[PDB]
Amino acid sequence: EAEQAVLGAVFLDPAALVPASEILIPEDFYRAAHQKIFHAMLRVADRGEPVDLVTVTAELAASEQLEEIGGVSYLSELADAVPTAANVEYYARIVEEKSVLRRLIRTATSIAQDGYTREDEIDVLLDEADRKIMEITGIPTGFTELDRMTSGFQRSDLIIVAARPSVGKTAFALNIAQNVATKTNENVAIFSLEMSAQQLVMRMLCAEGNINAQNLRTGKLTPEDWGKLTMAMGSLSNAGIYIDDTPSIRVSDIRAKCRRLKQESGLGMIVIDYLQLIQEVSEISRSLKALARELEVPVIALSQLRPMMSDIRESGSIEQDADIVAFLYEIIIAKQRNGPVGTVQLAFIKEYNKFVNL
Amino acid sequence: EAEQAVLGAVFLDPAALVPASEILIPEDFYRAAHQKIFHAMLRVADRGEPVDLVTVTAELAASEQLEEIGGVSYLSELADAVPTAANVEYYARIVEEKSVLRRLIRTATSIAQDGYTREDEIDVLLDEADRKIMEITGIPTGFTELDRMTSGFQRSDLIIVAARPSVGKTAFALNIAQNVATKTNENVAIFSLEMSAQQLVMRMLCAEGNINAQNLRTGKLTPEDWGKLTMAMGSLSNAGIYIDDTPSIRVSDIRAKCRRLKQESGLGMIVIDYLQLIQEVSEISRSLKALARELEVPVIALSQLRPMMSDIRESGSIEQDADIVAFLYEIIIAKQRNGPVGTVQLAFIKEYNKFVNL
Amino acid sequence: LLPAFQNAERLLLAHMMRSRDVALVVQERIGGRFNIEEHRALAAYIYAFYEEGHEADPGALISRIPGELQPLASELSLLLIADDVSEQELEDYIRHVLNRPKWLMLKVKEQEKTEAERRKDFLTAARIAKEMIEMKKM
Repeated sequence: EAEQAVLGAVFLDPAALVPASEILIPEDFYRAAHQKIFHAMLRVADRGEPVDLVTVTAELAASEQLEEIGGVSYLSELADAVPTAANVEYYARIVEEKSVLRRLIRTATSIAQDGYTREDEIDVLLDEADRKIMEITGIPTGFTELDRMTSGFQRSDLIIVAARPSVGKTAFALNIAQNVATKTNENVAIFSLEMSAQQLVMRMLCAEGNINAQNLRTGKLTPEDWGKLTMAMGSLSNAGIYIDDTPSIRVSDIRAKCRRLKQESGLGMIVIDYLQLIQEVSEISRSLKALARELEVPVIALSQLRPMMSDIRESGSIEQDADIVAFLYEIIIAKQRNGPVGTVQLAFIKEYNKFVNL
Repeated sequence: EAEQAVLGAVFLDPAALVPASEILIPEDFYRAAHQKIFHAMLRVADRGEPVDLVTVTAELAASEQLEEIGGVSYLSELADAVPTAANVEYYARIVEEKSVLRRLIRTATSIAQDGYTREDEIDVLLDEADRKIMEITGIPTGFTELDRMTSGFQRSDLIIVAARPSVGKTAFALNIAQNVATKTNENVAIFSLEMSAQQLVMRMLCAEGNINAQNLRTGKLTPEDWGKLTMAMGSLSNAGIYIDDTPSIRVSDIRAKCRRLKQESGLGMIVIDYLQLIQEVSEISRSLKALARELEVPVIALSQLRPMMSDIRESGSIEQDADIVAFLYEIIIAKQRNGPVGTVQLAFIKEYNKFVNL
Repeated sequence: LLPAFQNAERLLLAHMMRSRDVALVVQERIGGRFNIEEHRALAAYIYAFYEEGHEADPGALISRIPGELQPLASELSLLLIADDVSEQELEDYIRHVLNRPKWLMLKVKEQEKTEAERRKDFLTAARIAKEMIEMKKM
């Protein structure tokens, strides 16, 4: 029906092979003919040339799939079948489902008749579904001369601050999401993947209570450094944060997680790990643009590749996706339509891990 | 049995013998009709004389195949059985392939039995049984003189103007065309295919206001060039310039965004950039031949491999999917079927990005 | 085994069973003028509903219209389309129906044309081809 009145336009045009192999290919045809009709429909106009019934009757009669398909007894029945060759679309966006009926039926009738296997190796049948069933304006940016520059964070943006090794990327997180939770009720969350989230809790408490030189990373202090404790956790608990170190993740987590963490938290920013671990690196950034557009809050995912936009490239994709790429040598925010883009580095103390603007 | 379809079109034209009598002969016809038909179909050209079934109804009734063809029924029922008139060549080829069959039978069958006959001669039998087989119109450019010595840019064209990695094909589309959309009203649907549009909007504005060479990527601009940027800012975003940058796909990104806008903006050009990493080539190159057929307007398609036809003749259809194939070495010509063979020169700078006139 | 045009005539008895301001222009276009022997009276029962003003739907109309015209108009509602209709699908069925008659104009006169075949006439009987081949070129 949705097929029993299709091929006419390819004679009436007849060069209507472009909206066919448009959203489709030669396989979306169960009926033993239409498939190798369309395969005989491609390589013919793959010259060439363009198209006409006869040129179709050629390679079918050649592959003698006119002894194997039937004959001309359909040509007149399909030349005379379409009562208007403007459906077309259509009909390739309504006959999709007709063969899309079984995209996840092949990949499901499998596992069902394949309980009769993993028993054995059990667990593993998770990742076959993952790859066969599956497929201040503003809530503040970072610095005040960086919140009179670009302006944000605003409604829906994929961000990547491609952070250097050797120099640092530790205190940048201790100065993009350290005070934004502890002032207004657009709360946050912290993704610290490869390391346990708890080693990262010697970084911002030792940078909010200014206590990291006696020292706060190894036991009993001398009867002194129990001084400026009243500023570390004394603001970082009256906000709302979920720090993280859950397995070598894909990205459909923060899709099912962020369908019940937009409804679990308060949300102002969503601080995800650097863009060079999550997997196989380029795919992650592409589906990180939409993430700022779901929970209705801009989402962050840094990087560990000069530093310019062609080093996150020697390990990724990014450009067509992320449309504001800041950096760390110098926050080379050299991307947007809003207006402001500049050359700015900041001073450092490293006895407290402190950033400085002027 | 293409013959049936091969003989009944010299009526529709009717001079559908202009290529048909510039191709084969009457022998290819097995049945004593079609031969002596085409044999007496080849006596017209002596003047001559010209083309009519009646000039053959006084020709196959004169040399009596009147009682030796298929009778009157079979004569007109040729005008009544061939539709697609633009073939002919073609078409008549499959018969020569049915005759390629004939090119082998009464050659091999001779020899196969020659072990019971020329027994005898053999060296004679050899070298013989082997030597048998030895056979303005004219959509704009900005520098008006460039829709002339070629003549557009017109409806249904795969205007390819290619070059090596980042030489001409990179920004050539940001030059000629920004005088068809910004200057005259024949709008576009663009695709950035060497970068995202964030970098393909940062390459064309360089031409206007003598800007981007100090530069903008690192810093900003000097006092008088802001009062020259404000004289270059409003001919892109404001303008009917609507690029698309979507990552690794086949071709569907065009048509998924270039069908709804057929009725809205107007569609005066469709834009295409680089080729060799959008995931062979002709199933992506013919996806633009029957597109300018359906949407109906001039189109630009910048491919990659000198560029001569020969070096892009193996990495793309190009010679066939496009008669027109200009180059970027100067805009080197190769094959034009629209205007006179006048060659041109405009000098290129390589910094501010401008092909300034002679 | 339904041919090409039979459905383009149906590109009306379903586009006006569900939208009647997509049926007023048919009065202007296909009077008609209709093709099939029972498909004229169907139109004659369509436009006459536009005057009284009641609840117009796919199946409320097809009962006016007593018997036979229901295992026919109901089977004209066991269809697979929608109500998103073009300007060049409205300029398409303009030829379709009213001109299928002109496909006929190469049949009843062929009976005459082919009867000039039986008398061995090919002098003048080989001319009606132009009043056929180059008659379909409009």
